[PDB]
Amino acid sequence: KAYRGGHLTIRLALGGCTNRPFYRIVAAHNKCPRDGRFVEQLGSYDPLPNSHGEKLVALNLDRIRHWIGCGAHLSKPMEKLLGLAGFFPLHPMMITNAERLRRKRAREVLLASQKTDAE
Amino acid sequence: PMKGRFPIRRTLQYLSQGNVVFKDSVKVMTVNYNTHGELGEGARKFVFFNIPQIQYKNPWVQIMMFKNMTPSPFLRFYLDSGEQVLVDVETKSNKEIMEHIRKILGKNEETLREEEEEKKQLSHPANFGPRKYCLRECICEVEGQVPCPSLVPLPKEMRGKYKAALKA
Amino acid sequence: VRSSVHARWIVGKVIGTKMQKTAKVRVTRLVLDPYLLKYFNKRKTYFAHDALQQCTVGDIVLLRALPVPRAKHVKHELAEIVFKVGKVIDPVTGKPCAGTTYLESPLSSE
Amino acid sequence: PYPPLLRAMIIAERQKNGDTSTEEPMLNVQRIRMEPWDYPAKQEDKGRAKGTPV
Amino acid sequence: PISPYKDEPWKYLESEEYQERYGSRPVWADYRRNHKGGVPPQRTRKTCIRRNKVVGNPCPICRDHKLHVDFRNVKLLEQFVCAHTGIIFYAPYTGVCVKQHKRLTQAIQKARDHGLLIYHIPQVEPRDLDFSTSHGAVSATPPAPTLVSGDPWYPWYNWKQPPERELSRLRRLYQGHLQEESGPPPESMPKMP
Amino acid sequence: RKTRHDPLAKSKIERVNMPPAVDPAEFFVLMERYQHYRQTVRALRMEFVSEVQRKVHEARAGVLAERKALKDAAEHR
Amino acid sequence: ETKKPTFMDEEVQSILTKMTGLNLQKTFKPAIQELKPPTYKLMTQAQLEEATRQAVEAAKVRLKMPPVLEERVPINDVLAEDKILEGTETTKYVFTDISYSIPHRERFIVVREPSGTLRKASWEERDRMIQVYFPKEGRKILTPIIFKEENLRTMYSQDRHVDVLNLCFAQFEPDSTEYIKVHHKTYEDIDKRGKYDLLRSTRYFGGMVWYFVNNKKIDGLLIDQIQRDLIDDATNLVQLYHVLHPDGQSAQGAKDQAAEGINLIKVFAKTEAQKGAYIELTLQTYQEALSRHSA
Amino acid sequence: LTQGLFRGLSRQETHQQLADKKGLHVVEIREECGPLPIVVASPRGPLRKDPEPEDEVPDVKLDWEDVKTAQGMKRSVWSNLKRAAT
Amino acid sequence: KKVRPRLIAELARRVRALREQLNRPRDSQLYAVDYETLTRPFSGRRLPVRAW
Ligand code: FES
Ligand SMILES: [Zn+2]
Repeated sequence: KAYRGGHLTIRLALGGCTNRPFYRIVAAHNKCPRDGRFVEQLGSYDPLPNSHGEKLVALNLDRIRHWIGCGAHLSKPMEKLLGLAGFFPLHPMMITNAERLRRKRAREVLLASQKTDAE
Repeated sequence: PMKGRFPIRRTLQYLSQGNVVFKDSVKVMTVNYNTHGELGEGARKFVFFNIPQIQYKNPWVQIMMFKNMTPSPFLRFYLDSGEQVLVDVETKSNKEIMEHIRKILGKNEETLREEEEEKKQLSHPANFGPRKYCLRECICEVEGQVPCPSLVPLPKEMRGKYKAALKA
Repeated sequence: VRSSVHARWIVGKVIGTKMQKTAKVRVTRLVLDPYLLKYFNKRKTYFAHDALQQCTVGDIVLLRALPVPRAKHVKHELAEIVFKVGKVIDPVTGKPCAGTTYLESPLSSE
Repeated sequence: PYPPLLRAMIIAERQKNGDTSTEEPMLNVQRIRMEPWDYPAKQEDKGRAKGTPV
Repeated sequence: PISPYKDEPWKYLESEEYQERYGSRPVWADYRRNHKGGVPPQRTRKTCIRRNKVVGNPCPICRDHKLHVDFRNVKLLEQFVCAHTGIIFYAPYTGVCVKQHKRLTQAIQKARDHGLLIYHIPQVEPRDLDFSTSHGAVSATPPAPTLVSGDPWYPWYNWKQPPERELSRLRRLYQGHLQEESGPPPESMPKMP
Repeated sequence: RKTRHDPLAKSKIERVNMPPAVDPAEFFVLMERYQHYRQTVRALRMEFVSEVQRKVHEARAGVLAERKALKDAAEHR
Repeated sequence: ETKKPTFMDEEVQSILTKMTGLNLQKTFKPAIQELKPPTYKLMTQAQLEEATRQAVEAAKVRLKMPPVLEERVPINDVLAEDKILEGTETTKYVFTDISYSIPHRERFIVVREPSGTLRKASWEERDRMIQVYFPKEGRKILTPIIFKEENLRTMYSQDRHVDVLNLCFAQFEPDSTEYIKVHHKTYEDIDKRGKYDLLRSTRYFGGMVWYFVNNKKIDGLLIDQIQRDLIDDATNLVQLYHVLHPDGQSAQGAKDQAAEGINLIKVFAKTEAQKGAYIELTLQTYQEALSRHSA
Repeated sequence: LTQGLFRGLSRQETHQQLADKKGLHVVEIREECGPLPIVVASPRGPLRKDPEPEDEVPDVKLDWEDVKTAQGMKRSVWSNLKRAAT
Repeated sequence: KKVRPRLIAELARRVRALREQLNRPRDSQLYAVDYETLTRPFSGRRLPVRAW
């Protein structure tokens, strides 16, 4: 199904069942359905911690570098996975969301202390 | 029983026993043989036993036979470059003919081994998908990972039906 | 060397010469019968450009694909007459023959 | 610098090929000229609203 | 009823009562399913014991309450394994109900995991062709300069307070739709006391 | 989803999308992080593109490819 | 200067190969598996001897000794410490490079900790991730319970030591801590009960001999070989012992006395052997039976 | 059926009869025993020295049902059904 | 196998392209704005709030 324009993208295709998500990392045309036809499978991502308390992420780095070199784009969740792996730099919003979380918990710690002080 | 003499020829096992896999240059293989004569016996058995095996391994090569056109049997190969390879087969047995063409125009065991390896790269063991293409369909099949809810119900805390209930 | 024609080299039998500078050639290939696992001939017609009109009905010819088709059905050209009808030259000895018999003995020219 | 993992793989490849250099892998960003997002784009390659007056 | 062998089930197969009832043949030797036609259904009944009530033709396991499917009672488990191929007979072979066949399959696998039941263990080849551990993936990587000095990998990972003129420029650009200016974040992640 | 021929919903005729509020400090810091991040990722993309082109040229006119081509041509003769 | 031989030296491999033996009936014991109807051939006496020769070659491949490796050193290498990520996640990520054409000992497998540290995976995490994405037949992601001390003693009571070594070889890597621990516990149980015949004509006999010679405890195996009229093996065992312990009481005694053949067993029995008295008696009994056969 | 069964079963050639008729060893090959050659019968008389002729292609008649089953082309809902031990 | 020509498709395709060049709207029509409602009368679409 030739699309009008478009391009290849490395993104997450959702699998699994209800309440049990599992992602396949695929290179596919951006206009294709999320879970439909793809060009190549480049890895997988299990977001649920396993018995060892680990989130397993498989990355076919050789083929990921190939498809980026062929003009493939990256979805935002995929960019953050590569940042966590050390393959890319940390995404600007992973850094900013971390700072927001620090300011949020710095206010809660301050509110908690003010309440105990009043007590 | 199966019809005809030597019905073993009409089995997939026999047809796959051919060891001649032509190089990419071979495009046409003509066979000139005589129906009678003791010196053309090996060429007749070659047409009877081996031509099916050659065609099976080389489906895109044209094979055409010709009967009683010349005094002696011979093979002729037409290559993509325009070169023609004449092979005189009079007095040779059908096994010697197969070994001859394998040496001059067949792929060696090394070239065939490599091709088989490049095929195995198409079915990566780590990929998940239908059984037709992958070993495993979902990560839930891997021991230690969270199993499928269809077999082991998830804890109430990991279900949206009760996450929204508590939050709401 | 590239060409948009599928059949690059094919051998066939001339079955018609009624078109100008064009020979109608019957080409046969072995096709496996999936149920019987027996090979049967499957024939197809090709029009070949014959500039010199040297083809005779019944001779075996070698066809070469053209770079691009010169007509709706003319995608090949006569590259060589393998076996001239009734005038075969034994490729193994180079002598003329009539069926399975020599017209000139190979011992003539040693 | 390279990202942590890419750097480790570039260095591990050197040592596998016998290279004993201690120079740090470095990305060249001189050729990467970053234009401001408000830089005037090419108007020639821009579309135009089609006719459909309301 | 209450079986006196529930604690040591392997003793029943060694008693005289067992030898008189079964002899040297398997416990399922004399059982036959009742069904129409010559070809039986491809699944045995789901269970012979339904709400503490037994059906009319209970299977070889359910018809003798002293036979206990336990991973230690290996002599009983061996009767449901092919001695020549090591495969577990499918349920229609012996006639056991689906319930007991699952308990047999689990007990057989548990007995093999504990080494109580002998099964064929093949001789496999090594995973790797070379056993060298010199590659950087399993060895030390020369630490980067930032990691030695204790700096972030890239300088823009850290917060840098922007100049006052650039903040004035943004307060004019977004005048009327501003939030309160945030300062540098905490140096570490706080924690609830 | 709708097509361009489907009519606009009447309950959305007067909807006005108000832009979010801006934090000047975080807005400026985040703007600089995106520039540095995208400069580094573009430098990486250029290297991956050069690797893909190098491998294609190597398999076509490499020393090992042209050497194997002459060997096969010699064995044929 | 003078290096002591390794397990894979041609001289050592030749000695251990002869001591192992080659029994086609045991090496090719009928396996309990799904069966097919056998095939039959009509052979002359020459064709049968050739078929038996090929079987011996296929057996020498099946008896190929696995290399004895030293315990691998733990992995502790940090690639980056991104402190800005501290406290943003509660679970750690395990990233595995699944590029097909890479040796498993060269694959990068890293871990992003909740503290923000990017470190290389440990040996145990590596072998577990490799089994997840490149599943090897016979290996499990979770360690089987058969390798617990309580369950191994059950296997030893049934004289299933070779099964334990086949299970261990399929589950653990040769340089793994679990692999070496199980092999040594199996060798020690064989030495305590004199079950050396269980490993003969197997690929594990050489590894067992290598363990006894390095730990200086060949008295049990030496007695077992003399009682079985394997003096050619018992003499090679003492020679291999001197080669790996050149500056020893027995090695010097053999040089001073120029001992050869059975004399080596006597020199070893007096100097370094712990059960020297039981070796002289066992060796004396052998020479008697050999004299009766001579007379 | 009964009369035919007894005829076939009574007219079968044992391995010893095959060894005596051809003066050769009858060697058995089992996949569960690997390449180990197992001699099941040897001729009581002298043992031939000339090998049995190895015809490149045997001219034996095949049963289409056996060939069709070996090629996975045999489809039947009634074959290979689970049944009680017999 | 010879696809039947679709003449009405080609005809309509040229007529549409022609009418789009002879009836094309001008800048004074496309880019006019109502400064009270801040909408373009050509399409009735409002401008973004940050441009008001
Ligand atoms: S199939 Fe894997 S979660 Fe259901
Ligand atoms: Zn039951």
